Amino acid sequence: TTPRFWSTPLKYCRWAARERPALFFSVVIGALGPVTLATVPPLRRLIGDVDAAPIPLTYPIPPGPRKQLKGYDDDTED
Amino acid sequence: PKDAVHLGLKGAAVVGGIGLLFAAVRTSLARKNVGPWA
Amino acid sequence: MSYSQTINSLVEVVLVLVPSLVGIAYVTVGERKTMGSMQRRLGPNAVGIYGLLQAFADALKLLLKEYVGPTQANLVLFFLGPVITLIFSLLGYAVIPYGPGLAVNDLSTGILYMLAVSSLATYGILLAGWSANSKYAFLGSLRSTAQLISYELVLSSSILLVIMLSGSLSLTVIVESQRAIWYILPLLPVFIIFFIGSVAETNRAPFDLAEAESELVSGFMTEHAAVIFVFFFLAEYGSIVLMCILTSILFLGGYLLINAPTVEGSFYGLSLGVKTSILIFVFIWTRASFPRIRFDQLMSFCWTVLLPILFALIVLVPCILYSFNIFPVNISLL
Amino acid sequence: NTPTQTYQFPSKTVKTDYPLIDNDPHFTRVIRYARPSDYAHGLAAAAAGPAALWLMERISPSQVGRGGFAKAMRLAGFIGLAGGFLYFYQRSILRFYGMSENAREVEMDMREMTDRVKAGLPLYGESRLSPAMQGVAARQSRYSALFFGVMPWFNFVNHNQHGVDTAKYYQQAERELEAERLAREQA
Amino acid sequence: MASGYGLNGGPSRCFPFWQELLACYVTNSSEDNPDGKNKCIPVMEDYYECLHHRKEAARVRALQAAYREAEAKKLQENPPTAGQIRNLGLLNKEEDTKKVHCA
Amino acid sequence: MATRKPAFNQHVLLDTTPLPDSIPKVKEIGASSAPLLSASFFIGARCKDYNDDYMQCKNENPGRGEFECLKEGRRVTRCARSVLKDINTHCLEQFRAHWQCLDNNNQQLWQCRPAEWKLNKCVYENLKLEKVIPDQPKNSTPVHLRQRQIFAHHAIPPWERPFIPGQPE
Amino acid sequence: NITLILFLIGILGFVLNRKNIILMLISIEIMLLSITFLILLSSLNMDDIIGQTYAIYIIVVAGAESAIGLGILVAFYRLRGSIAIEYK
Amino acid sequence: MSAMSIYIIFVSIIAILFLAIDLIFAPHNPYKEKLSAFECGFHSFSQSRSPFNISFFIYGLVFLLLDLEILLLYPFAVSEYVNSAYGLAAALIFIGIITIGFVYELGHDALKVH
Amino acid sequence: SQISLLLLKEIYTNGSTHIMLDILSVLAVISGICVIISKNPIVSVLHLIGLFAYVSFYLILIGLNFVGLSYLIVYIGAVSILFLFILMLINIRTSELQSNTSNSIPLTILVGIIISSFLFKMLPYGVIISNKNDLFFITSKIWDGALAENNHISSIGNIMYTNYNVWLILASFILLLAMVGAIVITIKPR
Repeated sequence: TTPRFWSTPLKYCRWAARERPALFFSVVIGALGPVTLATVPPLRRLIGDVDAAPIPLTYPIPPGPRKQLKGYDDDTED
Repeated sequence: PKDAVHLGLKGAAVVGGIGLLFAAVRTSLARKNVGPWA
Repeated sequence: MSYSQTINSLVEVVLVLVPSLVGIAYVTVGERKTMGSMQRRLGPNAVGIYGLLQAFADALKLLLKEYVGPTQANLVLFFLGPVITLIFSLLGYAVIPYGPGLAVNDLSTGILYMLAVSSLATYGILLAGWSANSKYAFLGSLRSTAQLISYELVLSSSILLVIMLSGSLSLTVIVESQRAIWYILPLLPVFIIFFIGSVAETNRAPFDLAEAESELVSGFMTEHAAVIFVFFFLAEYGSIVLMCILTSILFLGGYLLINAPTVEGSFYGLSLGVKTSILIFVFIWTRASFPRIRFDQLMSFCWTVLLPILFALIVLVPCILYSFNIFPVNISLL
Repeated sequence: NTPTQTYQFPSKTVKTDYPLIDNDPHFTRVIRYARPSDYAHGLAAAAAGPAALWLMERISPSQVGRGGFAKAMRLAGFIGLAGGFLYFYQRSILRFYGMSENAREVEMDMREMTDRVKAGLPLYGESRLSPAMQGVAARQSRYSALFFGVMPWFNFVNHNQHGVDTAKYYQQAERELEAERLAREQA
Repeated sequence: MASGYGLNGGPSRCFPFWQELLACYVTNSSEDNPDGKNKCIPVMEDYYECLHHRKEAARVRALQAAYREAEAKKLQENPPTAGQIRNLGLLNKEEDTKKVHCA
Repeated sequence: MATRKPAFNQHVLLDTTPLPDSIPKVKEIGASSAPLLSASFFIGARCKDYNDDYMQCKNENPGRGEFECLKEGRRVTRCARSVLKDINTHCLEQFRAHWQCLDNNNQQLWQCRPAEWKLNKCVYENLKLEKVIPDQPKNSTPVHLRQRQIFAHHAIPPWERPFIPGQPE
Repeated sequence: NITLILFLIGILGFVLNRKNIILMLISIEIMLLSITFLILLSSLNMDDIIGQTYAIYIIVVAGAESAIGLGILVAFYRLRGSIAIEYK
Repeated sequence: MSAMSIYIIFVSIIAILFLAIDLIFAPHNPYKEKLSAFECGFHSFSQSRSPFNISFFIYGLVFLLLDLEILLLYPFAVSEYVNSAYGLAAALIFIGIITIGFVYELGHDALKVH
Repeated sequence: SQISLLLLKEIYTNGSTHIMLDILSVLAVISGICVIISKNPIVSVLHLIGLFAYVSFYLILIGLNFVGLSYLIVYIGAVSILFLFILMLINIRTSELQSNTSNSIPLTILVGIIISSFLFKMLPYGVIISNKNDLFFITSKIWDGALAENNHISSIGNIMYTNYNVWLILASFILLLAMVGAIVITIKPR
């Protein structure tokens, strides 16, 4: 009565949807994530959606040598 | 020149201390209750 | 600060506990009056005007009613279980935000805190039922254990999907996050599943198996009487209200709106209470609409229908979040 | 221009018989630098599994019911295919590691990179990941094909931590740019 | 300690002490000179000191008993009240701040 | 003392010993948390080089930069007292309105944007100091220059405009 | 100090147990509690998030061990009919 | 004193105040048949302290492991901004291995009491 | 003259009292003993959940809120199931009748002293602290390390799925073997 998946994969998918919906649609929902992961980011960049830059979670220490500043020295107090 | 008598007690205490351990273990494996002071 | 710290915490606890205990009294009255209206009845309308003193006639009657200590019962456990259930059911109201940070404890791990106090209160039901040494109390206590195996993963897995959007575990931050949108819109299946699991969490119909009266006589609380019985009802209805507050916190924007601070605080409290009262209605509506499920049928439903769907969402939801660059910052902000 | 520094991270030196190209080569490079023997050996290795289970069936029948052998071939087919690809991947990456003869890979690497350096493109690409997450990824996958039999792992991050000094690439590109300018003068 | 990942999402307190010890070992020890790793003895003691605080607890202990016995012997004239310590550094409590400093 | 957050603290220890005459003296910053957050973008608009120089000094003396960068620290304090005085000689009503608003709003910038816009314009026309946040997305309008705040408990009046320097009203 | 006291309770509750095999599986739980609790207090004193991670992985294997133990007890009880350790 | 500690104090004293009132102001007349076990009117064999068959013990064994698994996902939900793609992948591998064990529970019909 | 070192009481923002840790310590030890000496198996599993509770409250009070709440969450369900198995595999009435001899006391004293004395120096100064001039821990504040303080659960999440992902894969395979094995040995035949 129940279809065999390898005998006929398209028939099995119809039976699983109708007769075992909670289990069948769990696999569809769970599989939709990897499909989202593989397809949305390319389309997002195609349409110009740009992933934002990370927010700083540590003081951003600049690179290169120090800038040899002259200002706000001790003699400027008073 | 070593104190044989002073050493002898230490050797008895160490080896005999192990004896209390196997004595206490043999006491705990006794099927009939006989009391802690056995 | 301005005045004493102990006096502040004293008044802050009273402003939560006492009004919540008044609320527990009237959810019982409202249930009886609302089930009656759907049954073409009235409900309590004689003990007090419109029956507004009926919860206190019930409460005062039992604290003046004789208690029985069964001879076959484990007496110290017969009293300890209801006390555990009552104390830990009431402990959940200490993290409820009635406004941004307006809680007795604005904990950063408030959601996990609630999962820990709800699980303890369930263990009191198990202990009290087994301690009677009566057979219906014994059969009911086993049902409570089966029910927790059924609904604890359901709730915790459902909650984890809310945390994947809020990024906090703090109850105030999850409400603050819903200023964007209420979580019942993007998480519509999770709201249904969480609500279903909350009815099962509460031992409420159609999942009233531990205390079923058509199958058991009173289930776990059959041998229990007087104030020990008062504890199990206070635990049940405070647990109902608390689960309706939490469902409103997690999916309905909590306190968000649909002398100067008092107007703002009142409106926050009204908004949360209005949304909580709607969900309290849906509990009573669900009790008057459905039959009881079998306990094996509930275990099968939670384990082969609800849990497979939830784990699929646990995979799916962060995959959508990363795809759209929508992972929430996990720093303190809102 | 010259990055003024070509070894920025501390790497592990392994005693091997051939030049090290990349201690963590990207997935695409392993497939692109694969020799056609690697597809011959990995296809033979994938076929070995189900063919072993077929031969065991012919000489010593399992006496299984009507649909069992077909089920078992589907598992033997996948496991062979899974181990065949892991074998195909290991053959190409050992050459990147200097643990197999790599003259051809050494010369295509020294051209592809000096092509990226004369073009100003980053040697190993741009990551969407943070520079610390790039490091955790380099640390997780470097020399990870040597554990393929137990736990597998592939590099899918465009990090810049590959265990080699990048000075050779910049040296060749500038000399190639030096030769290009002189040739362009006679025009 | 030695991991580099502390309780607040920042790095561990004894991570600089550990990175210095490993740096010392790799930059001094070798098979040619086995005894180059004796340079690491003070560096390895600092890492344990950062971790368990036995040497600093011994220093404060000796200093605290020495300090207290001098306080009892010291001449006492007037002790500042708790409220006076609270007043130090405030907007309009110049009198109390001066009393705290014996000035 | 340790950077660990205390769990059983019941006492505070104070030292009345002053820093020795050798180390030059810097008068400390007197602003509170609300005024300092309201003027933080102005700090960095003027004091960035010194703020960045003191941090690169400490990174150049690992484990010892507390003692060995005392002059760079004295310089950052002076740079920061300069903007505070400047924000006080001018734009003092606007400055007060902003940080007094911030204290009643959990110190959340998005909850006081109209007072920020008014102050930012007054700081710009008397100090040439602009609020700049690095790496904000170019696809969308900067969040601090947005008319509608989604997390603001009170909606921003339609008649309150964000301050963008240069373009007139 | 409490970590040592708890470890000794679990070690004797496992060795000097004359009640049932479920209590022996509880004593293993107590020992893992004490070992985990020592790692947690040390982590706090050394500012190490790894020892909290280590403690978390002890909890997950501690529950996995208690599932295999309870599963093996059910197998044993099904045939023996008593899980009571017995001394003549 | 903190509100949390005071809250625990009150809920305990409410549990005492109700309990004390009943223990003082209610009648107490315990006698033989009042103190007996309910069994709907007829005394029966006392069997509640003898080994009883739980037909859903395989569900308790699985609940313990899955409780451990969803606990190992809560750190991820509060650390997504830092974890990003690289951390999401490992969290997906972790969920994927756990789901296969659940598929074993469903296929073998362990959770299907009859 | 000049004191210069001033002790003061913290009016607000002060922490808990460390008296409460010694209370939880005795109760945890008290409840730990009652788990093994109790005649009734249910009474000893109740002392077991209590024992996990004082340890969790000990962890919460020293700022280990996640692992403290997570310990409690995991074990309340674990003790409930362990309760569930005592009612299926143990005759409660015959176990209460079952007793215990006093012949184990000599071994208890010997084993207790030897292990505890030997296992004491195996523990570091940080733990043996607070075992008439005592020491006081001093803490101050930092601004660079406080820019975006994470909660402990977030700090573990920062590394649990990247830096230490191998521990997660191995842990997930212990759980898988437990899920498959516990069912295989107890499943009803079909």
